Formats: sequence, C-alpha cells, structure tokens
Amino acid sequence: KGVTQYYAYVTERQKVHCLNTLFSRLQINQSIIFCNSSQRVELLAKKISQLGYSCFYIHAKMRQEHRNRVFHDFRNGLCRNLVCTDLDIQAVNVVINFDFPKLAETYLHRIGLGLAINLITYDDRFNLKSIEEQLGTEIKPIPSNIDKSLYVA
Amino acid sequence: IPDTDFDFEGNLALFDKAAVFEEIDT
Repeated sequence: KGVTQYYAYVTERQKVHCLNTLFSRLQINQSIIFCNSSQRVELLAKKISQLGYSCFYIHAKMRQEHRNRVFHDFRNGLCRNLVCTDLDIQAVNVVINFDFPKLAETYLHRIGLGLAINLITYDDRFNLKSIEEQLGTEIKPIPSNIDKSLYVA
Repeated sequence: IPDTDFDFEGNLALFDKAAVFEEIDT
C-alpha cells in the first residue's frame, strides 16, 4: 500500500460538482471511478463526458467480450477515466469512490503511488465507521492541498 | 453545475466524524 486515503463529506446532489473539482485540481494520469449500481455508472459517465472529459465505462450488465475490450483499451492508455462497478493499472494514480462501498472487503478490492478519495454522505457513516475499524486504518478528511509526492509519478 | 470550486472545507464541518463515532459506540 502506497495509497493515501481521504474522504470528502458531500450529499448526493454535490457529488458531480465535487468530482468535477477533483478533476481540475488533482494531477491525474488515469482515474478509476466506482459507483454502486450499473445505472449510476452510465449516468455518471455521461455526466463526465458532458462536462468535457474523456470517459469509458464498464459494469455487470454488458457482454463479457465487450467489458473486456473496454477494460483492455483503458489499460492501454486509450482513455483518461473509467467509471465502473466492482471487480492494478500502473498509470492509475487516483481512484474515486463516487459511491462509498458497503463492506471493507469491497473497499479493499477498489483500493487494492496513489490516492483514494471517498465521497461520504450522511448515509455512509456506519459504513465508514465499520470499514475503518475493520482495516485498522483511518480515512482522513480531504486536505486543502494534497502533496504531489503522495500520488504523482 | 457551478464553474466554481466545490467547498470541501465548509462541507467537511457539516459532519462531525468524532462526535458521530462516539454516539454510535454508546
């Protein structure tokens, strides 16, 4: 682990506004962005694209031949951002849990030099508490300036 | 969709993480 784990507190309505700002301020080579349902993966990818950014998405409601080709394109550096649900790429230096995961196991799969930013809503609080204790480690409120040494290669 | 920065700091304090974790533990 060379991952630095932050959270931002948001409501659902602030999520896109929040991400767009992370898209501007972080120095991203590639990002992976996790949501909690295939519907939301699609909506967000569209949102990201309308805001002016490059964007692939994968989820479970796709043919495997199709999911695997997109994932391979992404691995090969043929897009900047990938929105996905749950399943490293060296160029990925930032991971965003647009939707906070529900189990420590699932978090570990998403987080396993990089940054992992969590979007925490009032409704994510028992999961945050439970996931922290279960892994030992704390997820610190997102600072005003993050040290490029922590996630930029 | 504001062409302006999201206020992380302001929204961080809407939520007292220590207070909340203390309460749930009781």
